[PDB]
Amino acid sequence: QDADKLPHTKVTLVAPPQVHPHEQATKSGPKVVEFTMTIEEKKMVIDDKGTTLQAMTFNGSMPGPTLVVHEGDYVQLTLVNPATNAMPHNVDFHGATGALGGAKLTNVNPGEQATLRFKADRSGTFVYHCAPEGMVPWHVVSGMSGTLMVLPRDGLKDPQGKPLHYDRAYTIGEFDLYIPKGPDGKYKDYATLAESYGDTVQVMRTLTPSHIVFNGKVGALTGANALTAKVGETVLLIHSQANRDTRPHLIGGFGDWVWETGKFANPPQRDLETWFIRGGSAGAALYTFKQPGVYAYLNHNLIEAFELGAAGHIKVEGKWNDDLMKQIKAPAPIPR
Amino acid sequence: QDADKLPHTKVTLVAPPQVHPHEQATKSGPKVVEFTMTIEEKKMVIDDKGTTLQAMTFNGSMPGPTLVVHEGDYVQLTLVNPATNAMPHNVDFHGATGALGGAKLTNVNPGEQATLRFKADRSGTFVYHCAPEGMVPWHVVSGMSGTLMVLPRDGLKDPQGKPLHYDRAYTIGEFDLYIPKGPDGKYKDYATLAESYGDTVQVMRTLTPSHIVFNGKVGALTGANALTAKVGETVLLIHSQANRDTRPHLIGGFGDWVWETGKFANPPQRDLETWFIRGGSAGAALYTFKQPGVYAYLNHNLIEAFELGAAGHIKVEGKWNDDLMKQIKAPAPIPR
Amino acid sequence: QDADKLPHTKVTLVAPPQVHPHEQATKSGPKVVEFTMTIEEKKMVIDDKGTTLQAMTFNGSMPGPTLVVHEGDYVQLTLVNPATNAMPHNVDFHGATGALGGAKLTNVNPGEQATLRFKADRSGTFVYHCAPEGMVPWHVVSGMSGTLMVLPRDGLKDPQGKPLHYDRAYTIGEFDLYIPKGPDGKYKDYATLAESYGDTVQVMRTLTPSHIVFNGKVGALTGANALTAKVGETVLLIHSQANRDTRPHLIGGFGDWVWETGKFANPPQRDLETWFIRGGSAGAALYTFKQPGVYAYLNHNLIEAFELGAAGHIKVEGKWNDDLMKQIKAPAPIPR
Ligand SMILES: [Cu+2]
Ligand SMILES: [Cu+2]
Ligand SMILES: [Cu+2]
Ligand SMILES: [Zn+2]
Ligand SMILES: [Zn+2]
Ligand SMILES: [Zn+2]
Ligand SMILES: [Zn+2]
Ligand SMILES: [Zn+2]
Ligand SMILES: [Zn+2]
Repeated sequence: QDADKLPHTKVTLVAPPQVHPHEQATKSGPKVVEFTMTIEEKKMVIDDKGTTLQAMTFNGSMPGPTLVVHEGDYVQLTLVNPATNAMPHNVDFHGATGALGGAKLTNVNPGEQATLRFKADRSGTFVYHCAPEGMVPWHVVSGMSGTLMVLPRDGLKDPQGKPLHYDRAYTIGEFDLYIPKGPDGKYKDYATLAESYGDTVQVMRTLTPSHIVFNGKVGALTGANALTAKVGETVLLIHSQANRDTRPHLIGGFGDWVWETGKFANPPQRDLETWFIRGGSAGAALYTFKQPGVYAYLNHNLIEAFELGAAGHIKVEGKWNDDLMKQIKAPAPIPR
Repeated sequence: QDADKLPHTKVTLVAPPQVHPHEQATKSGPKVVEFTMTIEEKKMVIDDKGTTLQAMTFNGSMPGPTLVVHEGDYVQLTLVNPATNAMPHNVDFHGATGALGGAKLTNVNPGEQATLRFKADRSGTFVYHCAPEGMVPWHVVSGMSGTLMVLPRDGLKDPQGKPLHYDRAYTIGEFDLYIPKGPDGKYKDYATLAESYGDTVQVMRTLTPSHIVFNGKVGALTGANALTAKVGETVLLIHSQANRDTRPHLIGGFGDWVWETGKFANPPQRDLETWFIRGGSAGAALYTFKQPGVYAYLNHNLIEAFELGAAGHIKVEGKWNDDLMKQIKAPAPIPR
Repeated sequence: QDADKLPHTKVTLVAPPQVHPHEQATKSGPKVVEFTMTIEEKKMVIDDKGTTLQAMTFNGSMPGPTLVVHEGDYVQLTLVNPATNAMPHNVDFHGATGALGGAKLTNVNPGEQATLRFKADRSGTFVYHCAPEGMVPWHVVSGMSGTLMVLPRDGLKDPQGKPLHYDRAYTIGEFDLYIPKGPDGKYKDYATLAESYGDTVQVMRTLTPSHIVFNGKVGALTGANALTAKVGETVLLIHSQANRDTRPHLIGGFGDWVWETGKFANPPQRDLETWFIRGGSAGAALYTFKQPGVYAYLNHNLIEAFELGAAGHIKVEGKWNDDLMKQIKAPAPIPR
């Protein structure tokens, strides 16, 4: 059970909100699963008013890509920090044991890379995030976090041990953003990442985000970019929040089976209307669509969702079921 | 199991904090349970300093009345929006499947009504709330939410399946209010509901409520309006919070059995000191009183409870039990 | 099962973060366990910038000491309020039944003491806190809270009933502080406790702490005062938050078994990355160290931890395990 001698497999990561191809239940034995991520600092437009964020990302996206392995596997990540970045970075896996989650072994300055291996000995969805000494919160709130999903080798199970399956998985990273405003009441636009620092820490200390977004920007998961599913399909919704609590809800849907603390050896709860993702964690919910149409998937602090940005859509195809819901009488004049 | 052919029964709703008469375990088979609610926009005094809220309610109260059905029943609601209101409304049931919880099928302008039917296929306490396109949070924080309680046909059960009963049920809706202040530091008083809109959204975006109240106003559940019980009686406390998290606590009491996520097919937790209601959900706790006196039932963010309003009282009659608690020595001079 | 006739034992309390010596599983039958606490109002330096807090404490510390008993025992506390204090105090045990948790029977003015006895009939970690009529939140946020740990007579158990043991226990009280600032942007320093009142309530109503600290001050559990353990040792981390939610996380570690709502008759959850302590409660986590080094134990709202103070360290001795984590390649130039 010595990793140096086990089979190694390289996985190509995909951008959120998709999740790379993977097995749920597997007959494979433990492997060393190798991944690579390249840090990209970049200015991003995060709303439809032209507001920018001096952002920091793993692999160019918020959140970074989800890495999927099985319980008993070893994660082996090569973390690259190009010379075109200005700051030092690292990675802290909440699914790993020791050395500040791997942060102490992955400190990389612009122009450097490092490779970390850790045993993924516990099943569940876990946050990973950057955590450079002296500026931990700034790197995390600027976009550096994603999820490691460690599946049970047997796939997911209900409280009685019955198999649970998903047909499609989506990953939603929710980001509380702290964009500074100048004395004119407009959001500041910085020329460099380092310029935004001091102002940003002052907004952070208020504990009041200027924006709260799914996947890098207001409305990121809407329009052409809406999530999709079909009636009859079971979706796994992974939701990570590395800094602040959130409370996911599917409008017109449910959390059929939910691991809100995100740890698959614990029995899931069923029939949830709204679940809770503790800041610093990732959780997962399964839902099997039974009705077609456009659903909203959102943080059910409704101010945070509708005013600040924490809401996406899921467009679902299929047949309407009047036994589950029916309009008996459409809107019409009150009988007088 | 076609609702069109099932027996229909009409239920008369009662104002919070009571809950309409209903059975727990029932021998009845599935029914279509019909309810009616009329929306009332009205200015309300919400504190004892004369502060007003341009409020929006279902049936004239905050929260709206609790509707009680059994798992497998169909809820059939007629939603009326009189011409004396100024805004359009709808209803989103978190206990319903599809069409944005029914909101898409219940859009009613002043002078209109509509009737929605949905299968209540999951047990638990669920929030219902208004959700008109473009102004979802304003309608919810202005007072439009209540609970749908779907009881298991067999009544409530503990983790081992033993029957649990309540003698009386109370419904507590907790509302985070965002009342604007003018430049003189006083809460603004508006002539119309529409006048309060813009100022209200600015306060909402700060995420800091001006007041947090149970059942429409500071001290609503105190004095003549305190909840009541007797030693030996088991109470079911339903607590809904449609927009913001809260953490209920009974001072001098416990959550004997609690479903904090509010979904009765999951095993309850026992002996809770304080439980947690996620914004966008309703939860339920059972407690059997063992001591008489005046208890406080509150949000245990104590600033939110004592400074902002989120606290009520329960006056309990009966005999004091010195085996559970006794004053050994009353306050007296320190022995010198 | 009449307490007046049972054996009485006096326990000497110890300062946080230690916990007085006690048994886990015990063959003892029910006892009356007697404790004494003396209230101390005192000005404390709470950060490294010279900021002071007009603090209020049980036994001179924040949090007050943890009291440990077994399920079925009676807690008998003598609460002393010296004449050198300026305010009246009391104590509300969340582990007690009736009389506002004992607050109604322990109102003591400066120069008085009182003795309360209550049956500790439920297992779990429970908050105790001061709660004087009319100024409940001020006394709690100024430092008056600690934990009562009621262990099952059989010791802690996992979800299947297997015994769980800890080798060492630590108690962490997390305090959201509301220090006023004057017009010059500097934290105010008061000559007396009563002087700080009005300004403090205004900061409290904003719901934004100026500081959030573990055990009375930024960095209290760091340096010479860091918690300690060894590889192979199982630690019990008790975390109390009497006013505000928090989300504990061990960097590079886990919550192997966690009772986040803190009530030991409920099955714990395993493998948690981050858990949640509801304001007004205490929870407990067990972790068996598997790697040596310096860990951080923190509130995983990272702004609250790193900017506001809610973070401590645990220094762990022992052997590094390259099978759990290994640096495959140290930071070095990117291959060109
Ligand atoms: Cu970074
Ligand atoms: Cu409305
Ligand atoms: Cu006090
Ligand atoms: Zn399927
Ligand atoms: Zn972390
Ligand atoms: Zn009864
Ligand atoms: Zn909703
Ligand atoms: Zn041990
Ligand atoms: Zn309390």
